[PDB]
Amino acid sequence: AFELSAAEREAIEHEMHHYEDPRAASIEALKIVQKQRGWVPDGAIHAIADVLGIPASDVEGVATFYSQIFRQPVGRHVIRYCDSVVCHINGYQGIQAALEKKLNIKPGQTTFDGRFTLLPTCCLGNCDKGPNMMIDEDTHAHLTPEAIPELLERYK
Amino acid sequence: YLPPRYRGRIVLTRDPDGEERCVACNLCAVACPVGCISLQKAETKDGRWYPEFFRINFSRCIFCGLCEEACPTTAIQLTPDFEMGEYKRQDLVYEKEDLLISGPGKYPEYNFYRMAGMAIDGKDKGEAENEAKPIDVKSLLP
Amino acid sequence: MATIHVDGKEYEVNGADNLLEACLSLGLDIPYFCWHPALGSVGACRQCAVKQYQNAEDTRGRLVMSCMTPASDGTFISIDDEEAKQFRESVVEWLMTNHPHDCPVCEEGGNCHLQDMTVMTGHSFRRYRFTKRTHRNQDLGPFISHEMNRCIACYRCVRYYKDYADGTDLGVYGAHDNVYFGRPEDGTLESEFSGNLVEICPTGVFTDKTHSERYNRKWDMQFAPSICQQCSIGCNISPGERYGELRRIENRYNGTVNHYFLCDRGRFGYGYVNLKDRPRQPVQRRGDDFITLNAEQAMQGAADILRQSKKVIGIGSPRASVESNFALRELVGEENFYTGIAHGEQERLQLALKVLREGGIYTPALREIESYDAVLVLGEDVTQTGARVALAVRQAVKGKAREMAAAQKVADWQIAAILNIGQRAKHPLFVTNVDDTRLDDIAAWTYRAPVEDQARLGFAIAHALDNSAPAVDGIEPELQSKIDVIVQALAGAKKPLIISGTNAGSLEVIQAAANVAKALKGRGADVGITMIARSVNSMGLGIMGGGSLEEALTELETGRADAVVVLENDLHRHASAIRVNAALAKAPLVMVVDHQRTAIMENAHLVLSAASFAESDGTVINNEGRAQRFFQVYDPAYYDSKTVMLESWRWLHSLHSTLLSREVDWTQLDHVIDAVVAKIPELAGIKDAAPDATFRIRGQKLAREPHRYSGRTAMRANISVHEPRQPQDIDTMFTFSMEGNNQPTAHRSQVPFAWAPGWNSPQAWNKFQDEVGGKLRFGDPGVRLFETSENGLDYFTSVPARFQPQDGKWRIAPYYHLFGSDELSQRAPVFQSRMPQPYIKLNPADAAKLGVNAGTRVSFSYDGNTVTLPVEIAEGLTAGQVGLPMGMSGIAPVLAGAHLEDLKEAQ
Amino acid sequence: ATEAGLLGKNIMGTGFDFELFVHTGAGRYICGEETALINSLEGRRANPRSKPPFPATSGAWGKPTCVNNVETLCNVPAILANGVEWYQNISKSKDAGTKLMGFSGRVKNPGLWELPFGTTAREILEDYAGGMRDGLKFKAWQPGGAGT
Ligand SMILES: Cc1cc2nc3c(=O)[nH]c(=O)nc-3n(C[C@H](O)[C@H](O)[C@H](O)COP(=O)(O)O)c2cc1C
Ligand code: SF4
Ligand code: SF4
Ligand code: SF4
Ligand code: SF4
Ligand code: SF4
Ligand code: FES
Ligand code: FES
Ligand SMILES: [Ca+2]
Repeated sequence: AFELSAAEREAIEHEMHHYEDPRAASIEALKIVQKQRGWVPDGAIHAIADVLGIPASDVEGVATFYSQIFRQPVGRHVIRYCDSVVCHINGYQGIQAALEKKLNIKPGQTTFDGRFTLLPTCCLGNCDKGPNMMIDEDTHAHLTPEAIPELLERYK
Repeated sequence: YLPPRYRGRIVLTRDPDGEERCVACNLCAVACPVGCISLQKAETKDGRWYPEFFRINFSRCIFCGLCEEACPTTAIQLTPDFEMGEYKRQDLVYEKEDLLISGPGKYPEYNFYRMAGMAIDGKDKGEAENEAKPIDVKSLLP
Repeated sequence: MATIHVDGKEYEVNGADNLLEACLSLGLDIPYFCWHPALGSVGACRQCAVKQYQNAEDTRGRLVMSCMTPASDGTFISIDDEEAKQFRESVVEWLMTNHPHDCPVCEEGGNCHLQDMTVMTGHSFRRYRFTKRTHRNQDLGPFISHEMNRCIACYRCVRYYKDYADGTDLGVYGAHDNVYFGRPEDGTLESEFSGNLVEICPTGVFTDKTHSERYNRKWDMQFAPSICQQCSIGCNISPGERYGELRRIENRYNGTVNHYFLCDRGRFGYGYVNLKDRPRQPVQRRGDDFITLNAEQAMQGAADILRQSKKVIGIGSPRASVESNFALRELVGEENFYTGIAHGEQERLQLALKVLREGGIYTPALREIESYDAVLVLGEDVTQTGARVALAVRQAVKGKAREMAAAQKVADWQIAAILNIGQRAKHPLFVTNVDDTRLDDIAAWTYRAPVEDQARLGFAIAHALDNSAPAVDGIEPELQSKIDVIVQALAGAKKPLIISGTNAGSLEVIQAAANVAKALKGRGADVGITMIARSVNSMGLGIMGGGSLEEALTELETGRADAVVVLENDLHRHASAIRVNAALAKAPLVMVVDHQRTAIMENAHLVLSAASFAESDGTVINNEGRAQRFFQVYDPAYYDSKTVMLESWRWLHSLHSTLLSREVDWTQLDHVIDAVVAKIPELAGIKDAAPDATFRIRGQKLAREPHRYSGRTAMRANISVHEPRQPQDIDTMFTFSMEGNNQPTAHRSQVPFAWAPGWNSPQAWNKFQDEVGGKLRFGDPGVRLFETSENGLDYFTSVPARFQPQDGKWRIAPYYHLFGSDELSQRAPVFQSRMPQPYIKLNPADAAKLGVNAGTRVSFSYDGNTVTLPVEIAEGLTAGQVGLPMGMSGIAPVLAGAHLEDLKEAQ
Repeated sequence: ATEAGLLGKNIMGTGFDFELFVHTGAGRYICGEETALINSLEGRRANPRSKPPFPATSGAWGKPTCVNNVETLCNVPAILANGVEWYQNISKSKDAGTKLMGFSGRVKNPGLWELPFGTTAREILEDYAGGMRDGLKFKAWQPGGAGT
């Protein structure tokens, strides 16, 4: 039973002013809805489409293409660990193994209570500063397996 | 005494699970030089292609075996049995109930649907040979 | 224009073309997937790779894509270069890694472009040992099945559906090797042109669901060149038959009319041929008992009673051929021949004919529509009636982006560059209807109004274009502002198109459209006009003429007509059912010659088993005025020996000879056409539409069956093991066999099906064209009956008064549906679910005055009858009007423009 | 900068009116490709475009467009403020100006240092990055990221 809220709708129409076409606001509109609800539900695809004046198959095409826009329910805190080449040399596999022991899940899966979802991600742009991970909008560098339980405790 | 490769009576065989092996692909009918095979495709509610009718005119048949080698399911095979004879030429026309035997014949183990991507009962998507599980476009993993 | 060097040889090609369409026109086989002649080049599949050198002395060059490379003067390319051949084989190898082992149970098998290109590259050995990716499927409705595992990601489906056809509910999802083509969720594909996806997709992802019920391979099909019978556009089709039943409908390329695309009503509305209720033998009534007669008995029996009658009248049909109506006209005489359509429908059709023949404005062909710069659509809901014109109008609206790109020196085939330059800029399109149309997404302005108000806007545009045109007093300033917008776009256009039609049910709308075209013709514009008619041979029956059906019913109930020969007509659509059933009961002898089972054959005294278009030959005249020949697909007597299905012209000619001299005459088709030409000068062009039955390709007859047709000694072996003789065709140049000619370079215009060595798919049509995407090599079939007149007409001064609602009386606003409004195709079982529920559409203010809402069953009265329908709510419908679905079971199309005296809630 | 008059309309009294925007991405590497950046900016799936035409003529919304890296744009104030002659004579090499060069991996001092062109890789590895960590030998190096 999806409805666009009156503040999400005003935020989408705020960014339609900054482009020639309202089609250009589609990425930000998906991120606006996901920021409020954790993920983009199925009824939000038709909701965003009718506001922007583009077909729903165009909105769904964009949302499935982009990795960060989520079309499946996630946890309260998303853990995104780097698995690219410089983090592979600095020991990401030990970080991945420590994350799979504290959480008792596999990447792509959420925890049973729904607190955390574990996802691999590309290079975060922090390659010189060691193995890297992100929890929500927070970047943690110089990762060690011993640091994994204390770091996770902050996010409840 | 007949060798195993003897080209006598034409039968249709069955799967080791017990279903008819013919998927009504019509390759045997077109590869026959004499034009002695007629068949029509039917489809179950499960989605399995099977022949609605299968008709071989044995008066015209020359027992060349081009139908057997055309078949991509091993359903149609030529058996060592030459014992045929009739008073009427109309009784040389064999229907599917005169051709479908109880087992797999010369090739005991081959099942075509295990290879095929198409989904029928007992084999959903990703349950075929050398086939991975379907990944949805909405999946969180990149 | 340009000269290129290919593999050492030298050729002359068009410079504007790219290298793939240049080399395919010369007969050089290059494999390809993502390119289409209609859709343009995008460069995705990388299959069309050739090696390009800088000059004649450069020995080591580079691999380019021939669909993306211009054929400039001085080009040096090598198709057969070893590095190019290895790469082209690798592209097929990469596509074969994830392809399922599905060819025996794939409906595309034997007609698969991927199968042809795999063999053509010469890749036959698998090296890949890993797992294959799989996809789940969607439900896409009753017409198209979905199997995403077979997809090769060529992007042809989305480029056709969104870019070309302007559909909104198909897209591409995902990324990398997990790309998914389909809908966002399951459900019916909403586009009226969805069914072209089965030809457009080079694999078996999108396949015909109506053909997969009774599937057969392409080599087992019997094909004939035929014409679509579902509306007046005249799309060329190639129907295929196996075991005495029509199996699928294929597009038959015609570079003048339809080219690569059909509509969904044409493609999927063929199921009425395959009904078990059709009459197969002549049937004569004896009180309550029914007697079955053979052809000789039926003719002698009918002409005994017809000799004793004092006056015989004949009722023709718009869905009957020109040879069938003329034979009926020859049997009763031209003074006793009636057209079978109502007087008001007759009046709109002859006025539509008058402006085409005498207006002095050229009427464009269906592909010529795509070159026009402005389109005004007056009254014709063209997507629901004449659907291929709406597809052609969408391409005309995209001409603005092609003009901008040409100024920036972007090539015509580089479609993604042209679309990027465009950015929603459109040629102006102005449509008028009673409600919203499916052209509203691309229309510059939509005008929802009653039909007199649509005509009054049409006369005011003509008066604002020319001072001599009559004026419309009483126009408000709000409408006056919009009229100036339309007039500045029309007068500023270099090539405007005016579209109207008879389906609006108003004489004044057709009169308003001729005034706009006349006012633009006086300004110096190269103006075209298009009128859409109702049925396949509406224009042909109008050229022949005759009295209206209402006059015929008068001659029955006033005693003067002793007998009536109804030809392929269900009279309920054209006139009141109670009047028809009463007037056919007073007649001593009623004879019906129809291929379909109709309600008026219950009390009929003699029924003749007429043939449908699949089992008949004849000429139909489309909305443009082009006479086109359709050929018989199959002999229905071959499988069932009791079947006495003859052509309508063959039944009526034989009856006339038995009436004169007591001897039956089963005539030939060319003798009937010759008889038409002598008596009717206006139908003289039909002789040249197709050659006669003595036409040969070096002594060979044109083949109906592919050369690898199977089962000759087993098809009929369950009835008799003795093979029967092959059916002999004396009417046409075609043979009911595979022993004939279907060469791509044969000097002919009528091509039954396309097949070439190494090209088993619909891509084999490239071998039959002069240039790919052009015309057929020796000319497209069909001839225009009339040329543009030297002088035009006068201005029509019959301006209607403004529409006013009345208390009690409700005007009936016509609503048309592609899957319900046509007589034959609504009897197809696959159309029963695609058609909507019967409804009644009301303005919100009028439903508030009536006290009803959406879903309430409401009762009304037409002609003393009572029909109850559930209410639907229409905001764009103006008050005083009532929306009805035309041409359904119960709602005749004669009801358009009628009045409903009483309307109240059902109890 | 919008309240000091360095952005918006009538910047520094001249007729020039420029309005700057920041729009964050949704996470695909192909969005860094310049024609696919234009499609991502337009709100489409980030496919690249075929060249020709170039974005200088037909770019974002079919308008003339220029796409430049962040570090390319940051060199431009140095050139205009100091002069064309200063920038040419920074290094005596065929590549002009300074570059952000660095070493990452299991090295003693991973980091980033602004250096002119023509600096050798060994100088970056052994003087700036401090060489390999103790107990590690040098096997191979990629000069410019993952695509090299
Ligand atoms: C796959 C791919 C990814 C790219 N990613 C980036 C990128 O992240 N940042 C960037 O500045 N250029 C990237 N580029 C290069 C751009 O396409 C383009 O050449 C560059 O932005 C031009 O700007 P410049 O002249 O300042 O270097 C990428 C190119 C490719 C082919
Ligand atoms: S017998 Fe074999 S070749 Fe013939 S239709 Fe059946 S599966 Fe196809
Ligand atoms: S053995 Fe030869 S002739 Fe007999 S059915 Fe098979 S292919 Fe036809
Ligand atoms: S799409 Fe073509 S290649 Fe693929 S299974 Fe069907 S027939 Fe075979
Ligand atoms: S569904 Fe068919 S047309 Fe569309 S991309 Fe896949 S293979 Fe091409
Ligand atoms: S537009 Fe008319 S003639 Fe053409 S395919 Fe559709 S119904 Fe048939
Ligand atoms: S490779 Fe890990 S952040 Fe760059
Ligand atoms: S056909 Fe040319 S790249 Fe696809
Ligand atoms: Ca005939």
